[PDB]
Amino acid sequence: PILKNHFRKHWQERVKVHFDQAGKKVSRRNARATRAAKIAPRPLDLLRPVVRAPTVKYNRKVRAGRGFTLAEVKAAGLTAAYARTIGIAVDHRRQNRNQEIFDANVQRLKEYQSKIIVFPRN
Amino acid sequence: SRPQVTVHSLTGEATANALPLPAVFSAPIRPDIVHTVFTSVNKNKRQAYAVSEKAGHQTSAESWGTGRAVARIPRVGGGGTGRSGQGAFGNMCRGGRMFAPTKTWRKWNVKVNHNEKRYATASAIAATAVASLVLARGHRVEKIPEIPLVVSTDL
Amino acid sequence: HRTAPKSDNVYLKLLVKLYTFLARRTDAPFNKVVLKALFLSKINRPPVSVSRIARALKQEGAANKTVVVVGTVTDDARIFEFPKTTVAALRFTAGARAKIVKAGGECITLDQLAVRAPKGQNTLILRGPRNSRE
Amino acid sequence: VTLVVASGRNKGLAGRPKGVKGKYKMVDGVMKNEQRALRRIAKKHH
Amino acid sequence: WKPVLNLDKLWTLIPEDKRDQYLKSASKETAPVIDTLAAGYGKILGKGRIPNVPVIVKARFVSKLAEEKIRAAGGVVELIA
Amino acid sequence: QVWGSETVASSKVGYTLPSHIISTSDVTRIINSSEIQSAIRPAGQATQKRTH
Amino acid sequence: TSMTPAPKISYKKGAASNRTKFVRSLVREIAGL
Amino acid sequence: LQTPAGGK
RNA sequence: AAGCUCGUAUCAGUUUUAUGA
RNA sequence: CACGGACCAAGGAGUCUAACGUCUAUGCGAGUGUUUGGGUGUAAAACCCAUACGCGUAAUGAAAGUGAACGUAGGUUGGGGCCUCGCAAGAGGUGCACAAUCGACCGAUCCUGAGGAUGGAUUUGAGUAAGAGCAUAGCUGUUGGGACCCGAAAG
Repeated sequence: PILKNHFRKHWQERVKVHFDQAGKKVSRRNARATRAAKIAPRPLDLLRPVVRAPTVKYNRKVRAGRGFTLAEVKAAGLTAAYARTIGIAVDHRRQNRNQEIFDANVQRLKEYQSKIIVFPRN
Repeated sequence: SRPQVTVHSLTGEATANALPLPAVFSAPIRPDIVHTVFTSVNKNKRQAYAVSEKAGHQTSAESWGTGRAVARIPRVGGGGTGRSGQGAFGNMCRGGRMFAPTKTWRKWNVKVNHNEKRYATASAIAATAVASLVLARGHRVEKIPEIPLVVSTDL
Repeated sequence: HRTAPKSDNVYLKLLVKLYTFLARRTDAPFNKVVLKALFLSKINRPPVSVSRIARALKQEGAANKTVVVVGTVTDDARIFEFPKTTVAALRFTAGARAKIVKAGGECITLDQLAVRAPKGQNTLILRGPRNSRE
Repeated sequence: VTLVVASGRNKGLAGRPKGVKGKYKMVDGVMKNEQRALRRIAKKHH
Repeated sequence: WKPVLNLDKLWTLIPEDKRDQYLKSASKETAPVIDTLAAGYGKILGKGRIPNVPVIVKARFVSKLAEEKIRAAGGVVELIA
Repeated sequence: QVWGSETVASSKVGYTLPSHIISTSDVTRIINSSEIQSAIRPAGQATQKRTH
Repeated sequence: TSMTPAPKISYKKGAASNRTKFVRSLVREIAGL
Repeated sequence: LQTPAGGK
C-alpha cells in the first residue's frame, strides 16, 4: 500500500545461500563425536546453573546461566578452582540476590556431587 | 473389530496367528494429496546449478555506434584475430552471455505442512492394502494369498 | 453456476456426484441448496462454530432437528453446556468432534445425512459469517 | 559537419573514411527511421 | 509488554482432563489456582460470563468489570507481589 | 503405536489420523439404500426416442 | 529476600591510602606549578 | 547435563 | 470474472392515449 | 511513403529472486507454522522433537491509561431452507448467511456535584455484539533489482 526493498545497493555480490545446512549439521555431529571420543567418560559440556531471565517480559521464565558463583560453589562445599576440574562452570561477575535461584543451584550442585565418579590421579 | 490378517511363515504357510488392522489402512486414500505432497517432497534432494558469473563478460567489446550500415550490437575491439570486429555481450551472439543467467539462489527445496505430509504418508500406507491400486501401480500380485501381506518376525 | 467443482478431492467429487442425483430426482429445495453449496470456494464457505449450532437449538420449536453444515464445524471455548443432537458436516475439528460426542449426540457425514434425510426432512442448514471477515 | 552515407566504400567501418574533415556524421537508412519518429513526436507535442 | 486475556476463555489454561472435576461439584474454598503469569498473559479482561464455579486469578493487571464478574461468581482476584 | 487408533494415542505430539468426509467409498451402494429409493421419483428412458 | 552481596571496587570507593596522598602531595611541592 | 533441544 | 438475491413482471434507440410550454 | 528483408543452417528475447497483494487448491483450525537448531538416518533424502519466536485471538487514545452481555447477545423490517395444516393453490411458525433502521457494552470526548459519583446526548472504530485465521502450493498483479531482448550525447 507498506513495502521497503533494500535492493538499491550491489546486493547481488553479497548473497549467501545456505546449501550447507545439511552438510554443517553432519559436521557438528562429527565434531561432537570427536570431542566425546577425546573426553571419553565425561559428558560433553560443563554443568550449567539455573537462572532467571531479565526484563518484565521474560522474568516468568527460568533459563541456563553461564556459571554459578564463588558463593554458590562455597555453599555447596567446594572451591571455584576445584569446581572447574570437575566440570562445573564458574561465573565471577554474576551476583546472588534471589534465594530461590540460589537454593535451586546449590541442590543442583549437591545432586551433581552425589552422581559423579572422580578418577584418582594415579 | 478390525478383521484379521493371517501371518505367513518363511516356508510359505498359513500360521494360525492372526492380527487386527492397525486403523492406518482406514485412512482416506487421497490421490490428489499424495500427488501434491510428492512433487514438493521430490524437489528436496536437489543440488544447485548455475552458469558462471563471469561467463560472457570476459570480453572487451564496444558498440561501433550508429550510422555505419552494420548492427548496433557491441563488437570486440583490436585486430588480427578474427574474433575482432565480431558481436558479443548478447543472448543472440555466439560466445555471448545467455539470457537471464541461471543462479544458485533459485528455490530448490519446498516447505510442506507437517500434518499434510503425514496425511500423504498415512494415505500411502492405506493404499498398500488395496490390492487393486497395487495392480495399477505395477507389482505382480495375482499369485499371492492376501493383502496386506504379513510375514513372521523371524524374517 | 458450475458443472464440476474446483476441488481435486475424490471424496468431495463423490458427494457432489451423490447430490447431483438427489437434486435432479427428489425435486425438494433442500438438495438444490446443499449441492449449490458444495461448488463454493474456501472463502465462500466460512466455518460454522459449535456456538452457532447451540443458538440454532435454543431456537423456538427447533429442538430435535438434524443440523446440517456444508462447511466445517469448529470447536469453541466460550460455551459450557451443549445439547444432544445430530450434526452433519464435511469435516469436524478434533475439538468440536469431542464436544458433540461428549454431550451425547452424534456427528455424521453428509452421505450419512443423505440416507437419513433423502428429501431433506426435519433438517436445518446453517452457514458461517461471510462479510464479518475481509 | 558533412553527412557521410554509409554505402559502398563507406559501408561497415570502425572509424574515419577517406573524406578528410575534423567533424563528420556517419549516416544510415536506419537513421532515417529514428529521426522521422523523432519528428513525429516533435511535431505533435509542440 | 501486556498480552490480554478474556474471561470468555479463562478455562483454556486449565487442562481439559481436569475441567470435568472442576465444573462438577462447585464448592467454595476449593478453587482452581489459575496462573496467568506462567500462561503468558499480562492483563485480564471480560468478554463474557463464567460458570458459578469459584476461581482464583493471579495477574499483573485486571479490569473493573473482570474483577466484578468473578466476585459475583464467588472468586478472589489476587494482585501479585 | 506409530500411527494411533481409537484406543491408543499417537506417539506423535498432537496427531490423529484424518476422518472420512464420506462414509462409504461406494456411491451406487448408497443409491440402492431402501429409504432413498422410496423417496426417489421414477426414472426415464436413459436414451430418447426420436419423435419427428 | 535479599542475600547481602559481596563488596566491590568503588563501594570502598576511594579507600584513603595514606601513602598515595603523601606521594601526590610530595610531587605537588617538588614539580612547582 | 543441560536438557537437549529436540526429542530423545 | 466472483459472491448474494429475485428468473422475473426486471424492462426496451419503438408506436398509442392522455398530460405539455 | 519511409524503414528491414541476396539465400540457407544453427543460435536468438517476459527469466530468476526479494517484498507486498488478489483469486483458487490443500492441511489444520482459535489456533497455526517441523526443517534457527537438536535427535535420528539405509546419509544433502526421509522420519521424529524440547524451548521460544512470528502472525492471528482486542481495541481505543497523542501518551498516561482504560478495556467490549441489562436482555434467550436486542428490537423492527426482509430473508434460502425447514416445520404444521392444506388431495392443491395458499396461510402460519421457525427463521441460516446476508442487507437497512432504532438500541446495550469498550475507548477518548461535557453536564450532573457522589472530590469526579447515578443518570443524561451525540462524535470517533476497517470496535464487542457469541471468533476466523495460520501455513503450504498454483494461476497471477504491483514495486525493486541487468529485469522482455539489442542500441545512446559518457563521468
